[PDB]
Amino acid sequence: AVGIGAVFLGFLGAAGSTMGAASMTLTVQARNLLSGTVWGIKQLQARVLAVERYLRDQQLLGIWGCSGKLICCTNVPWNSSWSNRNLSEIWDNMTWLQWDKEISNYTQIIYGLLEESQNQQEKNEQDLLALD
Amino acid sequence: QVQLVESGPGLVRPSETLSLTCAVSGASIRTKAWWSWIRQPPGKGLEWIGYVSGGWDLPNYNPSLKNRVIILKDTSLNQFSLRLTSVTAADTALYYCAREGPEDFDVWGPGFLVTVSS
Amino acid sequence: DVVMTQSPLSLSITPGQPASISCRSSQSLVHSDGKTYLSWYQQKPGQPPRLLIYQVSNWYSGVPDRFSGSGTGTNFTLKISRVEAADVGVYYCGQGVHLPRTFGQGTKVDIK
Amino acid sequence: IHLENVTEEFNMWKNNMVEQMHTDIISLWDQSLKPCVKLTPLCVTLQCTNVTN
Amino acid sequence: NITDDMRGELKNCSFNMTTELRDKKQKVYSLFYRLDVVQINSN
Ligand SMILES: *[C@@H]1O[C@H](CO)[C@@H](O[C@@H]2O[C@H](CO)[C@@H](O[C@@H]3O[C@H](CO)[C@@H](O)[C@H](O)[C@@H]3O)[C@H](O)[C@H]2NC(C)=O)[C@H](O)[C@H]1NC(C)=O
Ligand SMILES: *[C@@H]1O[C@H](CO)[C@@H](O)[C@H](O)[C@H]1NC(C)=O
Ligand SMILES: *[C@@H]1O[C@H](CO)[C@@H](O)[C@H](O)[C@H]1NC(C)=O
Repeated sequence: AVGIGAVFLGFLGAAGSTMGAASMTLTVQARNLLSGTVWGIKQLQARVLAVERYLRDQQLLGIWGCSGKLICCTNVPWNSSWSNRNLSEIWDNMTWLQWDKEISNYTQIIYGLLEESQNQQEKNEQDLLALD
Repeated sequence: QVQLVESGPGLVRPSETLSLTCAVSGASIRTKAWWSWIRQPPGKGLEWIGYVSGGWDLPNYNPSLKNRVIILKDTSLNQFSLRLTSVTAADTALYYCAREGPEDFDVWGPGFLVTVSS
Repeated sequence: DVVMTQSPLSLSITPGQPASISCRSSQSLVHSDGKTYLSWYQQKPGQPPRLLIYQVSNWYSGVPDRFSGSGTGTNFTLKISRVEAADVGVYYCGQGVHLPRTFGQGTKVDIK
Repeated sequence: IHLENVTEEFNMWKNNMVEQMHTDIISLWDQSLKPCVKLTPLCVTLQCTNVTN
Repeated sequence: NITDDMRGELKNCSFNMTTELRDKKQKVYSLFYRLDVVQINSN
């Protein structure tokens, strides 16, 4: 549309496009997650719930391979039973909503695999810096 | 005082996805424990299928089960479920949910005969 | 994996007389702390088994002291110094120190 | 900011935030009365007649 | 039917009480225990 050619606009703007197009615009959805006599309690619990959710996400990233790299290749493989689709098709064919509907079952095992991979990389790096 | 009770089929066709679910009362799931599945073919010895943990251990199975077993815990319902994809009629066995603790498998389930038949 | 063997495979008990099962594991079950993760079970038909002795010197809650257990290396020993009619079933020797968990074959025990 | 090629299911009847609007307006209506004067001494025997008409 | 030795644990008490209307008061009675009333100071 207006943002054709130079593919960007405001946050949640890429939510309709395919995930390959939406992957180039991730900094703003990361950005619009933190900043934004009894009603002060409501304002305060909203603000601390926002920073608690953001800190939980940053801690979930920080125990994995990437602290703030925002795109992280890692060392765990991919079971093809989970996706069971053509690989380059999903980046030109699927929205992130539809993809999250697809792998709703296949969740929370990936995160433990990531933690095992990161702890294995840490003990391997400890051994490597130990014998040197 | 822990009580484990299995639930699910006992008669399924081969080459299908088998799934049981054991309910747990008398204690909590997220304990120093491995909520485990152990089977026994009829007239034969036991066969340990695998476990899951109430902490954050990754579940570790018997490699003879050919990576078709996914035990999934349900802490919001105090349960933990066996899975077995692509079953055969030779997989007919009594199934048991149990709890490894500081002692070895104190409270079992009653154990139900899953007779895989076509 | 760990291989378990019980000897004898069948022993019809004489009431008033002891009985024994020698367990043989394939590998050393003594963990580096100093303990031994070995357990004994007793098959009842269509039932969860009855549990006699875990961690050989230790005792289950719910087990009378008319049993006994010892052992060296991989040769462990369950003994019943006074058998009863309540000792029906087919026993088990099962390790717990190595993944994967394994169990045994068992000793057949009936009335003589 | 507009969104394109996006289909969401709306439901105004099981919707939230109308309950929160009702609760907020009720609590605000209560919170704008606690400064004001209670009319406890006005409950009294009234000698009433018709208006001069 | 109280004996003179064992005193009545429950005392009946009648009193004035304001109604909802400020002009009108009512006479009303109730029961209370010995451990809640004292004798302010025939009648
Ligand atoms: C409830 O309220 C009424 C209304 O005021 C009270 O009654 C009044 O009590 C006073 C105090 O005893 C009475 O004054 C005395 O009356 C006696 C007997 O008539 C008289 O000999 C004395 O010289 C003195 O005037 C007053 O008459 C009485 N009025 C009525 C209409 O009974 C009452 O005491 C309050 N309490 C209870 C429990 O009813
Ligand atoms: C996810 O699992 C449920 C069972 O809980 C199943 O019915 C559903 O088909 C699965 N999703 C997909 C996409 O297969
Ligand atoms: C228990 O703790 C004591 C003191 O820290 C130590 O000496 C002992 O070896 C420990 N035992 C085990 C089995 O970890």
